[PDB]
Amino acid sequence: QYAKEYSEQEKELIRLKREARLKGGFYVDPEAKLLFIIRIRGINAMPPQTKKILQLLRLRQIFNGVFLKVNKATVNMLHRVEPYVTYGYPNLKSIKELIYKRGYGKVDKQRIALTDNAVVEQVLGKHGIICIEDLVHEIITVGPHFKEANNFLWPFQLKAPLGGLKKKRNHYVEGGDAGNRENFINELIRRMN
Amino acid sequence: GIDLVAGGKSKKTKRTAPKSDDVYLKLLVKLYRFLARRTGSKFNAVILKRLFMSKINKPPLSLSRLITYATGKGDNIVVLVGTVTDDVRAYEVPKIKVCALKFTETARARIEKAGGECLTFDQL
Amino acid sequence: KNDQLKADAKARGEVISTKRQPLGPKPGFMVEGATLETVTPIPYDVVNDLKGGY
Amino acid sequence: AVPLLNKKVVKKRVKRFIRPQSDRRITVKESWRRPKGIDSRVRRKFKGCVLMPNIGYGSDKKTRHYLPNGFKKFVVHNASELEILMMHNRTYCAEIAHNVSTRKRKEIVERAAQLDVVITNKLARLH
Amino acid sequence: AKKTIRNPELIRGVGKFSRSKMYHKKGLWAIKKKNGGKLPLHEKKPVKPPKFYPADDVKKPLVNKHKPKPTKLRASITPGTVLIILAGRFKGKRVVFLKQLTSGLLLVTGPFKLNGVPLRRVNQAYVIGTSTKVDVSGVNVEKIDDKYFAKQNVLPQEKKDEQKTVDSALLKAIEGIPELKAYLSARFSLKSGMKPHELVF
Amino acid sequence: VVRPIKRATLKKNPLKNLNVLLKLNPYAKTARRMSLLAEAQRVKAKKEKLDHAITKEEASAIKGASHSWYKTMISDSDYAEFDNFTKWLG
RNA sequence: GAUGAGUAGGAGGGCGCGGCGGUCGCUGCAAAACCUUGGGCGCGAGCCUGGGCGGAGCGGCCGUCGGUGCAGAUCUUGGUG
RNA sequence: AAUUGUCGGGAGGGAAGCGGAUGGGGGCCGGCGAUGCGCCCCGGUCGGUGUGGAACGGCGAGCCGGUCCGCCGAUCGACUCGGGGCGUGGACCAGCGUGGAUUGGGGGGGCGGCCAAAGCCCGGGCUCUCGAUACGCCCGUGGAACGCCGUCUCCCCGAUUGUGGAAGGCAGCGCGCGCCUCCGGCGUGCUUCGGCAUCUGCGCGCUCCGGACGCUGGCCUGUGGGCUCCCCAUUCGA
Ligand SMILES: [K+]
Ligand SMILES: [K+]
Ligand SMILES: [K+]
Ligand SMILES: [K+]
Ligand SMILES: [K+]
Ligand SMILES: [K+]
Ligand SMILES: [K+]
Ligand SMILES: [K+]
Ligand SMILES: [Mg+2]
Ligand SMILES: [Mg+2]
Ligand SMILES: [Mg+2]
Ligand SMILES: [Mg+2]
Ligand SMILES: [Mg+2]
Ligand SMILES: [Mg+2]
Ligand SMILES: [Mg+2]
Ligand SMILES: [Mg+2]
Ligand SMILES: [Mg+2]
Ligand SMILES: [Mg+2]
Ligand SMILES: [Mg+2]
Ligand SMILES: [Mg+2]
Ligand SMILES: [Mg+2]
Ligand SMILES: [Mg+2]
Ligand SMILES: [Mg+2]
Ligand SMILES: [Mg+2]
Ligand SMILES: [Mg+2]
Ligand SMILES: [Mg+2]
Ligand SMILES: [Mg+2]
Ligand SMILES: [Mg+2]
Ligand SMILES: [Mg+2]
Ligand SMILES: [Mg+2]
Ligand SMILES: [Mg+2]
Ligand SMILES: [Mg+2]
Repeated sequence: QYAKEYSEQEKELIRLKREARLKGGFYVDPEAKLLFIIRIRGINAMPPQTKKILQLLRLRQIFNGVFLKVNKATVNMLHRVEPYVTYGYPNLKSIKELIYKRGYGKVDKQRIALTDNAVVEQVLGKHGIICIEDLVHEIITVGPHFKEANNFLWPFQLKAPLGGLKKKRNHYVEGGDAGNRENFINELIRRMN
Repeated sequence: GIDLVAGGKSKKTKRTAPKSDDVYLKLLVKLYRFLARRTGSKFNAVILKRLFMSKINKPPLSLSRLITYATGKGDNIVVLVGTVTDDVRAYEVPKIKVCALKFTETARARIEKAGGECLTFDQL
Repeated sequence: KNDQLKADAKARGEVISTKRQPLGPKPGFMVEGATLETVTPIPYDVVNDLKGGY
Repeated sequence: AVPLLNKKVVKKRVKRFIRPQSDRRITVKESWRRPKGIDSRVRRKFKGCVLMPNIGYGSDKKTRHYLPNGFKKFVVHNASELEILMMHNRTYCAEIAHNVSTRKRKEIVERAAQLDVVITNKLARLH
Repeated sequence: AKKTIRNPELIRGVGKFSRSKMYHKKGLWAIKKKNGGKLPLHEKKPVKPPKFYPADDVKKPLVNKHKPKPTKLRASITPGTVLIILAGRFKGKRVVFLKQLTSGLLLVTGPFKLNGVPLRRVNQAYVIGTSTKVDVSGVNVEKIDDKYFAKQNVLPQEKKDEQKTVDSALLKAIEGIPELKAYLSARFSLKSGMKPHELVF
Repeated sequence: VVRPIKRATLKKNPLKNLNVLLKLNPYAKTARRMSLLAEAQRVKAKKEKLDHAITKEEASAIKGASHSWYKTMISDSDYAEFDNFTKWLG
């Protein structure tokens, strides 16, 4: 069922954009509901405000990554640690690879590899999530139980990017690596996962 | 590097065992280590922890105060991780079943005279 | 308001949440086409580098 | 006797930890001492300096204290103490104490052969 | 019974047909009818005193489910292919590949008459397969196997005759191709400016 | 009253190990089979040179709308508000 | 399952020296000390052992005790460049 | 011990020493590295169910036992006992094979998005030139191939590595349990008509499946192997 839904949404967006084109208008795509945030600076010389915010985002180590729901409360927090992070909109492929390859569940405050669906059910079973595919669906669609499903995931321990970074000290708009890179976060996720 | 405090380790200290070398106390600790693990009873867990505690953390209980707290609870067994002392200010001692680490000589005599029983934690 | 909403939901056996939420992402929608005004950078003029000009 | 140990012994470091500047000064012995000086470059761990011993060098617990022959050493002072290793002859090897007479070493060596107990220094002071 | 596999594999471990399709092909529907509308249920398939007791309990290794597979044959190597030996006493000599033995080694012949290399086993990792092919249809080596090269010095006359019988059928094929006899009689070598990674074989 | 008497699994990459993936997502096998079969049909179809989903009138409207949209994309400003730079801007 | 910087400073677990109460031993078929390009163990304090010298004492373990651990003090005494 | 002589080894272009890594030359080490095991018969040696005694025991009067001695029956077994035959093989090092984990690199295929790419080619209409023989504009559900981005998927090569030693578990399949002409075909339900975890249970097996197994060679008192020891050299550090 989830696989069918993903394909339908992709084709649904294409149809709407074409429909607006035919009528001569514009179709504003829905704003991204999910973000993936990666820490690109180290833990040296941390101002107190940035240090606290990164802890609340569970980014305590460089190149650690986490998902984050989009709302004015979270976006404003993220705006205050802009030079220390890079983020964007993860596609379905990125979410699958992260959870399947580097997904670990927090069970009784312990980091447990998602080797079997029993691990997922042990914590998220009461919320209806019994398999890794259910966990993927909850994250991608930002379902009602996103908070529990996302918190259940231990922050992803990504590797140094294959191919390196351009300039961590400048914003992505200036040609650097910090800040919002929108759909280009996926390109970085491939090289870091 | 990892942004944690003391490498994420606990900085709290609690007693995981009695500081005493009393061989009998260690046998009681072994007995209640087994009971807490194999039963999951909250009572057993509390008893095990209090056996580790120091002297000042196991204050004595006077017989008079024991009688007041046992009023209307004759069927129940009184349990004290500590010493039970005698109180001359108490006149009437009802029959009561009391388990304690230690009973003073006068306290034991008064309880036994009144038809009560003094128990140890192995009998409990 | 929270009490009545829960009371109304209780009678119908539908568990809900009365919590507020911060502004979330907007949904997709279509905007009707209209005349487009072109914006371009303005050529520089030194005389205009002062309130009211020189 | 066939040693019971099967995991290979991995020594994280075979060189000893020599006290700093023991080469320079005769009175400064080689036995390790932690340098406490404020400016000590050894204490501050500047590269190209003497290394200090730390817990990271700890050997594998399964192969710790095992001799190259694959056994653990137990020092024996007479025949009676040798018999304690009868049921551990695949794990522990005996070593006769340095101060045992040659006459009493013959008894220990002969007894160890009957019990199949390995003796590390069985040729000591018999010539 | 069934003569061919019901479910061919698109890739290793994935069949061409789904479970629903296989149910029709397996005939479980037909079996259900013949057994009163129920799939038949079967049943599960139904010392000397020790002379010495060890003091330490014996430890047995855990089960490993991986089973070795037969050694693969390089695509460049086909029967009748000319191979170049890269190591050993016969390094550089060009031999004729006959077949691959059960052990995974390659059975090669000089032939002995041309270059003095007899029927020998050569590891595939120490040879290079060239593009030259010599017909070996008339060569019969069904009698040769791994045991033929097993130890138990004078070479018995029996093996010398066996070499000639196999060699004789191969000489005629070699003589057919011009300059092939001399090619097999000369060792391969690298000269100045010869780059192995650029050479075509 | 006692309750009845009571090792880490080497994590494997499901993106590479098929059996590991099927253990977590049994539907992955169906997706794999369909993709392989779908590709096989397309490869076969191209070799055989095997030969529309929109009405002819609809296709004409689509082309016109896209062409009109492209004209607006490349449209330029008249640069009339820059009266002092009319000659320079041409 | 997570995690590992550290002066001043605190604490824990250990190493070593000399007695005492016990216990288990060694020694003229060679104790202590000392010497060694012998060998080995411990992250380390240290420990075990081969050979030599020496010629009469010594050690392990439990507890307990102390005038109990040096590279420095223009340190003390002696000796020597 | 400082310090000194001598003999022997070695080094030295304005310090030496020291950390790390190898190498050369020394010195040292046989628990530095095995030679057994299983099954046969030849001989030798030493003991063997059922009833009698001796000294005891476990469980709690009574049941339930072993040890030692002797006597019958039974007729085998044991043997760091000696020979013969057959099978099997230890320590270390190296190569290869088949795979797991991690990882880098290379090659190909399918699909989707765009001005429902642009362009190019073909057909049609318009425009009619200075870098002179144009500049370009519009059309066609025309045609053959790209481009960028996204995604699905197949195959190949190398590198490092095997921690664990209780489980044939989990997961996905195959062959039987019904017939056919056997790359496939034959029955319900659903279907986008391609298909579908709708029927898909049991038994026995297989596999990318709860962490490496297999084969071969070399060598085993040697000019061999190993080394944390000694001297020295060299690159880096200091
Ligand atoms: K003593
Ligand atoms: K010594
Ligand atoms: K003492
Ligand atoms: K000298
Ligand atoms: K592609
Ligand atoms: K490998
Ligand atoms: K050897
Ligand atoms: K050097
Ligand atoms: Mg900085
Ligand atoms: Mg990390
Ligand atoms: Mg690179
Ligand atoms: Mg850079
Ligand atoms: Mg800065
Ligand atoms: Mg760390
Ligand atoms: Mg700290
Ligand atoms: Mg060491
Ligand atoms: Mg300082
Ligand atoms: Mg000595
Ligand atoms: Mg620290
Ligand atoms: Mg002492
Ligand atoms: Mg010396
Ligand atoms: Mg001592
Ligand atoms: Mg004193
Ligand atoms: Mg003092
Ligand atoms: Mg001094
Ligand atoms: Mg000092
Ligand atoms: Mg002085
Ligand atoms: Mg002086
Ligand atoms: Mg002088
Ligand atoms: Mg001297
Ligand atoms: Mg395309
Ligand atoms: Mg292992």
